[PDB]
Amino acid sequence: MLIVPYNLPLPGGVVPRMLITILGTVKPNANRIALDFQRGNDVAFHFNPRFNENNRRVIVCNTKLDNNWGREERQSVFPFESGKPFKIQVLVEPDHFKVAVNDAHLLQYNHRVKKLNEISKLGISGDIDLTSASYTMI
Repeated sequence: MLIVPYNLPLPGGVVPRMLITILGTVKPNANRIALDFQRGNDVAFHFNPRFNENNRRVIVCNTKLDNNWGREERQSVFPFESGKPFKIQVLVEPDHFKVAVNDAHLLQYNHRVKKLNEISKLGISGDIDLTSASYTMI
């Protein structure tokens, strides 16, 4: 269905009540997935499942400003599985991005980049077969 890396334009940026839905399948022996919500060259929200970081599975979230990564945010819960279909839902809330995988809440990421309506691209990359990527307002 879609070629990765995939660019989803976010016209006029993001805003509370915007829900982004990504459907795909993790490839066999995947190493990484990444969602990059971009404000120009900056990455407002990087969401990065790592399947083998020192033989552990962890999701790393961060922000990139002026080509410099900030302080990462990690939590322990890893709902992805190599070879299996997934759904990622990213709901923009007034103070954070809220992420659910396979209909279960995963994490929140507080807004570091304040100019939400300039976060105008979502890049989708890594070791997936990407089926679809879209948004709606709830």
